[PDB]
Amino acid sequence: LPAPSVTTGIVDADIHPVPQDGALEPYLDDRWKKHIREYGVRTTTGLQFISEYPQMYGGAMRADAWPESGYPGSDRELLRTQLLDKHNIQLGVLQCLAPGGQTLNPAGQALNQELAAALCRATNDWQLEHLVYPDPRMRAAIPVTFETPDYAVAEIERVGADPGVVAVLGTSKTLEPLGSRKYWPIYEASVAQNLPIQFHLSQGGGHANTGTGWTSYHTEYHTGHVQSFQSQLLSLVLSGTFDRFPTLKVMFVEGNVAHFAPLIQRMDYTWETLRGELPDLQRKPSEYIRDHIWASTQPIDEPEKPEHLAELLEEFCGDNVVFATDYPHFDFDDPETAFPRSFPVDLRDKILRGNGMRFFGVT
Amino acid sequence: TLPAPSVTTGIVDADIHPVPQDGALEPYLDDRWKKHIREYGVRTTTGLQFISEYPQMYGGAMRADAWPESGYPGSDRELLRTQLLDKHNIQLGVLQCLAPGGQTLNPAGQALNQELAAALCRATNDWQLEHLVYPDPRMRAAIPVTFETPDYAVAEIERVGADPGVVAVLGTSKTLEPLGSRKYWPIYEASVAQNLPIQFHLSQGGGHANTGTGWTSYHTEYHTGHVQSFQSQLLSLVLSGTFDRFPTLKVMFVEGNVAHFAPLIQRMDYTWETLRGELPDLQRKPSEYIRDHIWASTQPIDEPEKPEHLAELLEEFCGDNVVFATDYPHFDFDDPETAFPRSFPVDLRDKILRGNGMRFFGV
Amino acid sequence: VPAVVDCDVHAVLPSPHSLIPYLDEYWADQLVAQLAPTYEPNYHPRGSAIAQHSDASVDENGRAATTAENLVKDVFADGFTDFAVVNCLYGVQQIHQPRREMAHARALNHWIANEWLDKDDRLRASIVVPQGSPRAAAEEIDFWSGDKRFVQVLLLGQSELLYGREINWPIWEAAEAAGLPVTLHIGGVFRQAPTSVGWPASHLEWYVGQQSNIEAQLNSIISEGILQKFPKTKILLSELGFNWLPPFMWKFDKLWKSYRPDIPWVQESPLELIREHVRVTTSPSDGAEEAGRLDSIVDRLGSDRMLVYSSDYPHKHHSGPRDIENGTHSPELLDRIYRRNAFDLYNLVV
Amino acid sequence: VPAVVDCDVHAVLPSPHSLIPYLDEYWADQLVAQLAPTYEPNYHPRGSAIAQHSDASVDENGRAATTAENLVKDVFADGFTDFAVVNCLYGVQQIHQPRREMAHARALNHWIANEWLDKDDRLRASIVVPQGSPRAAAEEIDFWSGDKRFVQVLLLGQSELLYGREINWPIWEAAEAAGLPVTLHIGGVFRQAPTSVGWPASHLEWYVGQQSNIEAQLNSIISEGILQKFPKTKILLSELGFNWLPPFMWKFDKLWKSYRPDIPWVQESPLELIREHVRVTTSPSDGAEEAGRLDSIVDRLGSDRMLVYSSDYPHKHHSGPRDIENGTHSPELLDRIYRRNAFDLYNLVV
Ligand SMILES: [Fe+3]
Ligand SMILES: [Fe+3]
Ligand SMILES: [Fe+3]
Ligand SMILES: [Fe+3]
Ligand SMILES: [Fe+3]
Ligand SMILES: [Fe+3]
Ligand SMILES: [Mg+2]
Repeated sequence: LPAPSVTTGIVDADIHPVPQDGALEPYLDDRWKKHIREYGVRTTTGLQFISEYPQMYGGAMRADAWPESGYPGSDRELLRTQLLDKHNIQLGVLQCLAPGGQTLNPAGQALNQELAAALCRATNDWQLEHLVYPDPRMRAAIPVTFETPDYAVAEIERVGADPGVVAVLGTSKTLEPLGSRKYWPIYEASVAQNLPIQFHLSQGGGHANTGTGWTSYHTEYHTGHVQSFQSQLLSLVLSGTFDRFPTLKVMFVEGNVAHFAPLIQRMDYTWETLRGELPDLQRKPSEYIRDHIWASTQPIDEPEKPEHLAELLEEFCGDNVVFATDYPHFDFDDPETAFPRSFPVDLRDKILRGNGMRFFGVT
Repeated sequence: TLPAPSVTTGIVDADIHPVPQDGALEPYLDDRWKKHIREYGVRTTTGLQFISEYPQMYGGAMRADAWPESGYPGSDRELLRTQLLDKHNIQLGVLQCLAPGGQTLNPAGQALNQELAAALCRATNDWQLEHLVYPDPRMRAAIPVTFETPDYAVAEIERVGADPGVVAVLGTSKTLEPLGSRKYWPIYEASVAQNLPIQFHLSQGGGHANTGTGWTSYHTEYHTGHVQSFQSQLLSLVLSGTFDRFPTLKVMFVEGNVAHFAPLIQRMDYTWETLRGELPDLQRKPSEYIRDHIWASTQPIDEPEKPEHLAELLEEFCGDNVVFATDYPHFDFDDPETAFPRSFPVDLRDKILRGNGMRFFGV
Repeated sequence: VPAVVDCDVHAVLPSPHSLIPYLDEYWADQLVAQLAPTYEPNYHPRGSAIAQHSDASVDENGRAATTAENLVKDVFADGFTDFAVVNCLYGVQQIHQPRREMAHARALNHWIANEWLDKDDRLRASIVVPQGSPRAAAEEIDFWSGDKRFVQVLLLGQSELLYGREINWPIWEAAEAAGLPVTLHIGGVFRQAPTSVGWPASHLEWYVGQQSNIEAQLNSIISEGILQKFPKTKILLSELGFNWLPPFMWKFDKLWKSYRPDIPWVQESPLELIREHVRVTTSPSDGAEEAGRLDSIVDRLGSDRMLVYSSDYPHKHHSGPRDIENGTHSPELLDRIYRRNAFDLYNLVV
Repeated sequence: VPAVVDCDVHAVLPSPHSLIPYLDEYWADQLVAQLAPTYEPNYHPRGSAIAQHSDASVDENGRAATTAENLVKDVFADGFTDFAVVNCLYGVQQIHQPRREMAHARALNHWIANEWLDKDDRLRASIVVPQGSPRAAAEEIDFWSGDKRFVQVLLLGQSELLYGREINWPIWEAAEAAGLPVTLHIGGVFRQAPTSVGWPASHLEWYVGQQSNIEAQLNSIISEGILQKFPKTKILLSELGFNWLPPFMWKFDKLWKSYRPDIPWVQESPLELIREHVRVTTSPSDGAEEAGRLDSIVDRLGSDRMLVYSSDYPHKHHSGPRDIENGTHSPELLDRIYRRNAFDLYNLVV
């Protein structure tokens, strides 16, 4: 399969396909089809079928993205006409959120981690055969079990060299922060395969959805997702993880962008006084951003003053900002309308093209 | 050179708590860690600089009679020789060092900085062999390792674990994931390679609340509640199939009481009869694992209202897998001369004092 | 004569739509536009062995206990039982949105009242409360306290904060003012890991190990002073086992003696307190159904007053609701478990 | 003329023995029999570079800010400051025993009253409250509402449950009743992981990351309707930065426009709500002291009313108390920061 190529089209780093009902079973051991029939997919909830914050309005989906049967993002043809053709996307990164039907929770977050790995492998054989290979404008970010690094490595070693795989997919929430040594075997296998890592928006993880209690209302819930990415950025950087894997690239998918810029700026300011606690950190904390930390744009930050968007993105790092549609979720972003009318064209072109090509290794 | 431990007339004591005198560890610590601890202390899962989340109540929960002229109880090697090792004819007293300083419960292995923690453990193991075991080989060490960083734990088992001064690996009752999780398997593996059983001692911390439904308020809650961690760990160690993977692994639950295990296992068996189909990889009935894999020390002895029930409940657990301990020098110290109820059968008391501990430590 | 009360049987919510006739239009509209996510708990996975015995009547989807006629058919078929205490475990307590939790618990109780209590006068029920908001919980118990068919307050075994926390005092106060025992039933709000050492990887492990949480709860309720501040409290432990109680009781008691000044208001031994205020249902029996074992565990509890009969209908457990008779040679004791211990709770006469 | 108020300085408790004059015979005796364990917290570890300035006045053990004498000499040495709001962070909130928590908090405020506020009328202070029990927390506010030398309520950045949950409304009610602002200060009760993704392994990573929790607390306070139930409420964010606010305001604002019918008591934008009700201390400035960047963050905030001056004595930050003047070219903005904005909170004059 040919290496991806981006010329006059664009990069979309966050697309959510769902398998049709029963679509993963060709790739499932009989033990796990049986387990799911009798047990479902237990996770860090007390709930049989839904996550602990179920989606508020119509499943958080675009009203116009529902195929003639099934869930949105479950129609292969609808995804190529309505998203890939419609916007000339020449690199679309699939981020399979769920096996669909039974559950929308991420496959890697099943409490049974052998089942988790089963579901991740099934998602990976599926998306590669059912979308990537029939339409290689699509490439897969492969979901793996970050909470069992053994199994994550096995799966990166199995698929990770595939030309239809562009990234490794974990979640924004985890049992321990992402710079912890627990996850280093995964970073090592990723690096070994020359694969960047994408962490997407998620519930679960094992701890509450904020560092100080579970949220009540939907604004708290949905705004609250940025907090997890703020904690993971600081962990990943301040752990020295990027001293250990100096070629590792990490992208934060759907955690917004602008908040990272005063996070980093607070990280450096504090570090100026307290760096002695961390005498082996080889660089100033913000010096890791350009080589290691990227962010998807959706949902676009909407400052009260439109000119603050460009400013804040530059303060994060203007090279490390990558367009994403989040097709087909409700707060979907369109490449023509997402950026404010005063937005510098040069920033905008490279958010659409050059920045994703770099992060994903397209040259 | 030390002779292999020998138990004849004397008795096994599975829980002795020495503490290093102030500065006793410094000839074994890098200066880096010496300076780190001077500034930051030994940071763990509290917002407290010096004390754990539940500081002990009356007299520091230490025996009012075991204090030396200056220093904390258990820091005077001569006092420990006369007051414990001589006074009760202990021929194998297993050291469980749970502090670097002059406190009751501040485990090195639970420092959030896991390089500091591995260093603190390495120092405790050099100290205790040098200062206690080799000068009086009636003591042998349970070596604290960092259970939450397997790589460092294994390296320490490899470094010092074959020393004849060492008879077990030392962990805590409280962990970030249940002890049957795959995270810990690399430690079980290196321990089986060093022919070492594992001891898990009562602890705070671990990363969750001290119950599975909220933090406790009063000391009756805190102290009785320690039992609940051990119940949760037994179930995980059994049902995960850890002992299917490690057929020769032996673990002892230290200071988590004994009786309560028996109805627990009775409940586990009863439930498994119905629900066993969720765990089809398990090779044995869950209660069958007890006899070969799960031991328990006795302090603080259970005290039923009708004292014939103790022996009844110890047998229902496993009469062969209960091991004596004093918990010198804590306040609820058990005197072997008085701990056992009057109707207690001598066969059971004597294998508790000798043969069961001898078989768990391979003496 | 005190009546044979099955102290724990289950009503299962068919789907969230069954709630619509009992919710305001704001919540009724809001439910349909969310596409009606179901808060069906995972405590008894609907496709697993424990969900229902093969003899239980089922519905069009193969589920048991979704209608009163199916439950009543099964529970009373043989004439042994006089009353049955119906607990609905639908996961309203896992609704994080506190107003929706109040509204959905309100609609659930209304549902029990109209589609169960009104349909067979042999049925009683627990009050489901929005335990994320303890003063809404207190108000909910008060609302239903006038309907005497509602005979206890339901709380889950695992709560957000321990039930003896002063934050939770309103619930114990409302239940007492209503003359209602409180039951803790297996289940949880899962707002932390369900054990002190993290998340159990299987349902089997979770279900076995919830007993550890009930020890936490009992020690909290008692130590915090619930039984002195609300001294008419009655605690029923529903479907949590019971063989674990004696060892816990002995350790709580010995440690009470150690820590007297810490809890000066607790002046009676926790053994006497637990024997007076705590009752336990017998399904599952967790092995006490075996020869001599019921006599044994009652000897270890030190009270014949604590166990109350239940079938846990429609759930499947290793031994049956009447198999407890194999573990005792004493008809007196069986008379206590079958009728007279539950009279302390509900005063139901046949 | 509104006074130059230093809105965040610290008194550091020498040991728990300093509370014995202010404890009842029961608690004093118990504290000594416990070998007086210290709840000195780890938010500013005593030997780390943030604890105190090299040239701070110190005591016989080399610790800064353990006597009003030492603190006064330093903070007021140069005549610039008119008043200093003292915050004692001694960790009574991490005392799990609820009645010891109440006793030691009240004792700490006595120590602040008798050994700080009585030694210099330029000192004001926050009320330390036992936030493990919001009713007893409410009552500690009430207990000090009559000493207007106490000018605000101290709450930790990380709590047990979010501050907008009904469980915590007694704290907000009692503060509005007292006319007292509520301040969140950096620190926590540590009854869960301090991030939604687990335990930060360094103090550095913990200190930086706690901004995220304030986002959570602000949304909780606003989403649950604290600002409509208690519409005189004023919140001070003490020592938590502020440069993070605008990106948070913008997303809260965006999503409120989507989710208003879920929280319909919120008819004003969270942008405007935050601008009017939330203030923030300037130490640390987290880089807004850099050229032009104070003008920038003010613009991003959409208000020059929010920032209030503090030195965070005796903590050493990367930039100093008045280096904030290098971030702006506006003497009028510096007038608001130095005196006028804090008049909103304390109404103190020269
Ligand atoms: Fe997305
Ligand atoms: Fe999305
Ligand atoms: Fe011990
Ligand atoms: Fe002990
Ligand atoms: Fe039940
Ligand atoms: Fe401060
Ligand atoms: Mg098998």
